[PDB]
Amino acid sequence: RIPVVRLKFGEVAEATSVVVLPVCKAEEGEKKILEAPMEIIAGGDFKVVEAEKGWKRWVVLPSWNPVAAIGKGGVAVSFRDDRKVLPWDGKEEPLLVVADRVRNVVEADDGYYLVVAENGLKLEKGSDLKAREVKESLGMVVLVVRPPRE
Amino acid sequence: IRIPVVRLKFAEATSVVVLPVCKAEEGEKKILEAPMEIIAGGDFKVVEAEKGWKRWVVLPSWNPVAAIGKGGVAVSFRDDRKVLPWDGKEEPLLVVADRVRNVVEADDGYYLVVAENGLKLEKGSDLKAREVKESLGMVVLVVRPPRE
Repeated sequence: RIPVVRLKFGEVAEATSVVVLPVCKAEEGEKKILEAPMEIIAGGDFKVVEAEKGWKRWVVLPSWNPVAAIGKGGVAVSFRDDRKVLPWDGKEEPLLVVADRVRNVVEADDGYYLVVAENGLKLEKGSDLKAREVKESLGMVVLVVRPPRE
Repeated sequence: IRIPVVRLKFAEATSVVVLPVCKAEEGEKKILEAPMEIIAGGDFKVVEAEKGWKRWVVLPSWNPVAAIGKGGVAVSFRDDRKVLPWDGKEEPLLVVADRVRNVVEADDGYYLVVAENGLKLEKGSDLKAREVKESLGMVVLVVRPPRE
């Protein structure tokens, strides 16, 4: 299905290179997802990150292959629980979903997309969305991030 | 005569510190409006601020950087001559300031101060002689760029 990575306890501190992404909560809905800064350019000798819009919450992640590949339009969405979100098995834990809202249009049959559910926010397979005559989503899920544990 | 100066590289301690950023040329106006309560929480070290902010930097958890907590801010400089009281090397700088410790009280410490034209770092004792009671914040650490 989709690539999923568990962040190691203290992996961010030991990393050589890092990406920074705006954060959204599950409860706060679709509105804050769209309002989040789209153009996140990092430059200079200090790798200073400047966004177009002001933002409140942020996440620091190591430069994973598919994550750094996004550039413009990257975002991370928080979840309290992994059950009502993941299509397959969960483990009853908080979750971060990295999305590329630049390619929000459904085209990949095997890829997964962030969509507004009749209740909150869920993850859908492209083929299932195509069945419902749904073309535009909130963005394609690039990576699912799982928390450090013992 | 010298404040803690560190060259940036990518381990130092155990974690990481995120600081809101101000460009020096963009003025003191931005430095003061920058968010004060920059708290990282949850399983993922997700940073949440009081005010929304456009510029941010990631630094390793250096001893004097991690000690700040609230009021921490990083200040960009294109050059180091106009700012440092002693020797420069003609290069950009990040000046990490503790805006909580803004009151001039340490004689040997350096404080971030408004000049007529730009920003300066001034020695506490020199400020005290001028009867300058407040500054923009105490200079905690100076970050230099990575050496190629």
